[PDB]
Amino acid sequence: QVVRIVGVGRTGIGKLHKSVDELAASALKCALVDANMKQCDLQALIAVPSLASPQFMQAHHIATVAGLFPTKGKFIVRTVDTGGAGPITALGMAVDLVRTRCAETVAVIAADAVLSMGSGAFAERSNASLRRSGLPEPCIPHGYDRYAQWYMSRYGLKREQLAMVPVLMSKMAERHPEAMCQKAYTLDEVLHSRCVAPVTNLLECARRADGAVALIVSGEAHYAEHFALGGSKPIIASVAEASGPLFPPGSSIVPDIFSCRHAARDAFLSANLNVGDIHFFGLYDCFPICLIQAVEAVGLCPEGKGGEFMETAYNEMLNNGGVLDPSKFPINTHGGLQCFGAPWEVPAMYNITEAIAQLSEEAGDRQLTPVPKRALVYGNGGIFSASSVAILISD
Amino acid sequence: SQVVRIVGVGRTGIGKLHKSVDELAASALKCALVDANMKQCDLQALIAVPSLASPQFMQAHHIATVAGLFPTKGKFIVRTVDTGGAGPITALGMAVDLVRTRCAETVAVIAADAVLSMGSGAFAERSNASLRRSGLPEPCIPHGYDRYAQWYMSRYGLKREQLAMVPVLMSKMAERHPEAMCQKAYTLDEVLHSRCVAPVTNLLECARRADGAVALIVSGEAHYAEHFALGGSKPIIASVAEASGPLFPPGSSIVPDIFSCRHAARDAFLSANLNVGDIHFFGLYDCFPICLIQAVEAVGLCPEGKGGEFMETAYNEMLNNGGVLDPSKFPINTHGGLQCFGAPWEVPAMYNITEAIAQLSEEAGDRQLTPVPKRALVYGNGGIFSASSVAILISD
Ligand SMILES: CC(=O)CC(=O)SCCNC(=O)CCNC(=O)[C@H](O)C(C)(C)COP(=O)(O)OP(=O)(O)OC[C@H]1O[C@@H](n2cnc3c(N)ncnc32)[C@H](O)[C@@H]1OP(=O)(O)O
Ligand SMILES: CC(=O)CC(=O)SCCNC(=O)CCNC(=O)[C@H](O)C(C)(C)COP(=O)(O)OP(=O)(O)OC[C@H]1O[C@@H](n2cnc3c(N)ncnc32)[C@H](O)[C@@H]1OP(=O)(O)O
Repeated sequence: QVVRIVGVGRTGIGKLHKSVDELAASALKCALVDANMKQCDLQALIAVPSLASPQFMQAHHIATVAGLFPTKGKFIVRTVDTGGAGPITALGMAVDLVRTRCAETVAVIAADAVLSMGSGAFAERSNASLRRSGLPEPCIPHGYDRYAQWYMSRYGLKREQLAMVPVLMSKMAERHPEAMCQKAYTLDEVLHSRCVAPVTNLLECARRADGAVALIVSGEAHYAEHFALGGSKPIIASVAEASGPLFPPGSSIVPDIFSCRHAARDAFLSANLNVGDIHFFGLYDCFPICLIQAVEAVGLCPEGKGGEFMETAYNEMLNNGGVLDPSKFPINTHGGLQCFGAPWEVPAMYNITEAIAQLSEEAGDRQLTPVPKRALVYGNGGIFSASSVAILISD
Repeated sequence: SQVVRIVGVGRTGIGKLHKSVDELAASALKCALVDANMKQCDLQALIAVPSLASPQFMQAHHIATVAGLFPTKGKFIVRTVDTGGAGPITALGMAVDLVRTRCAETVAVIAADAVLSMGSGAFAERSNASLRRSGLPEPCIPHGYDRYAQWYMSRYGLKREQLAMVPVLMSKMAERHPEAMCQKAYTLDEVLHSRCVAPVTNLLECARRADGAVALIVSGEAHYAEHFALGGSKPIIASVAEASGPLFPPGSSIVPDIFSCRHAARDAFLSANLNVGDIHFFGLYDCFPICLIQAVEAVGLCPEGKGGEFMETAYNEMLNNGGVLDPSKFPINTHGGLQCFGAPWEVPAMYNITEAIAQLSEEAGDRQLTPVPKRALVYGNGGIFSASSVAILISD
């Protein structure tokens, strides 16, 4: 059965001074208007946890405070935690609910407020997320830093190639007014920015933000009959997942730890497509090593060569009068976690929303020509611990 | 499309174990693998539920990492799901889905907690914080269920003593299970005389805090037969269904459509192509008496609003049978349930499953139903009637 994303809604991004409940409720209202639906048309809701306001049975808490109950007929609610892979994991769960006929329509919601919560509270709760890892604080950046160092030793990845990631992302961010990064970085600025971990500087770190996104998923026929273009409500062609350890081993690490390749392969197989058929990529980029690993995993370049992929794109940007042409780097045209923003487990949602914009020819000055017919989105959780990949097609 | 079975069960003891949640989870999983005649490397997925005693970001991943499941040779899918006490059965349905879509041929489902060892102060704090914005007085969860019980008394004429009969019946079952935390059956007077917790809920009517963990291994029948290989000891998961309701009750009393167990039960029966008369064992979530009263109505063991009378007739028959509760006349929670077996937060719907397996395989001992049940229904509930999960297990 053909399943589509039929509604998208979201809040702004940044320091919003709103509760997580308020942000979630706003995003969902927006998504329902976008889908030409009302609350009573929803048959399920899936959410992911919040760091700023952790709640027991988060999805149920959101649904209750947002006034979805009482309901006429069946309503299935669930919370899932696969870290930043969560929004795409949930998307796959939504497809499953529709295909098994447990729910004809499904809301998927992610919301957080990790900028408004304050630096002290964020540091405490984000570091506590990695107890027993043995990682120095801040733990998540140090975890990714250890994998980056392994890459440099194993594959010859260069320090400057890591720093090129936020440069490229910032060039994309410039063409998105909502992106938190306003002015593109130079390579020198990134390398001169405050050190956070041995090979990770401040400008290479995911940008704390508040924000929420809601998606509505429905069977194609069901939607056509009741609620009444292809690219603006894309088909979810496939979703696949894979996993790895929550944190790295004390002693350096093996290639089979990385799970994105497995997820990507299975998503391509399920969709009956190859990398050459995909013309937009929304790839999780919490740190440069994540994006470098991602481009390899999805088949944009050979294993161990992701750093060189960045350098060629950087060099071409420099030779093109400092302009990063989207057609030569069809990745994260919104700016990613680096430069658009990162509300904890939310931002894989922005890969989906940017893919939809590209597919529907509504991406503006970021728009790819010709219009992409197919897109791939990738969510990552933990420290390369969860991989979720989906392929979206217009028709 | 494809037949999926529970091929391995493992669990720890129950009570005050003074072990970490990680340690309990790892032990349960090792036990389940031995029970399935499998090794770690034969697992292709792991689903877990959160712990109150040791909350962890990406709980399932944390457990899998500390337990040494990585590095792995092939694909391995890990996820944590939260539907409260409905979680173990929710996860069971997700495991079936992973097998049928061919994402994973084998799936471990794990629940672990240590809410007795964590201490009363910490438990009260974290359990009450679980219901922020509810407006419920402390302890919040008991008061939430208490409000629904009071509504039942006003709406359907449920009597106070009929609530108190639930733990009496459960304690009679618990007596015949050596692992159950309750070892001496209660009298009705003892329950009614016990310390008040909420307006119509006393201490002996409350879910019994405990530590414990359970692990299940789920696999396609053919896959399992080829590589690792009775029907009742490794039962078919015939169907799983879910439904939901608000996390906490409205300020002003409440409507019948709030309750979701009936919907979940109906859909599970439809998926399995069975009726209530085909089921001869019921493992029904019973965190408080009102939960069990609602459950027996929802699954079709008695009419709506009459669950209290169902308890009273069983109680009266027990009294007229020399104080002996005959399992064949009350084929429900033969282990003692959350009331009298024990309740490690989101774990105890696992014990409905393990008791169903024991009954189906004729390994339930002095609790054993005769004739041997061929089919069982298990029910998990989360929040305050907020999540319903129902599964039907059959031997063949
Ligand atoms: C969840 C999953 O499963 C997977 C994942 O997403 S992994 C990624 C999760 N997210 C993170 O790890 C967050 C990374 N960031 C951090 O840990 C911290 O922000 C940090 C260690 C980098 C800095 O912490 P800090 O010392 O408290 O500085 P912080 O208060 O954050 O920011 C200070 C300033 O730098 C700026 N800044 C911070 N990060 C920036 C970035 N990436 N780019 C540009 N500017 C930045 C801010 O604008 C801020 O300005 P003001 O002082 O004027 O407000
Ligand atoms: C999570 C979901 O999604 C759905 C659900 O499961 S909802 C149910 C979740 N679980 C609960 O709500 C737990 C219910 N229990 C409680 O809230 C509390 O234990 C309580 C309010 C009943 C009592 O708290 P308290 O005043 O601190 O007493 P507590 O420390 O628990 O124990 C009191 C004593 O009586 C005994 N006792 C406690 N509960 C008992 C019970 N249900 N039956 C028999 N004996 C009990 C204990 O052995 C203890 O003995 P000592 O103090 O002499 O060692």
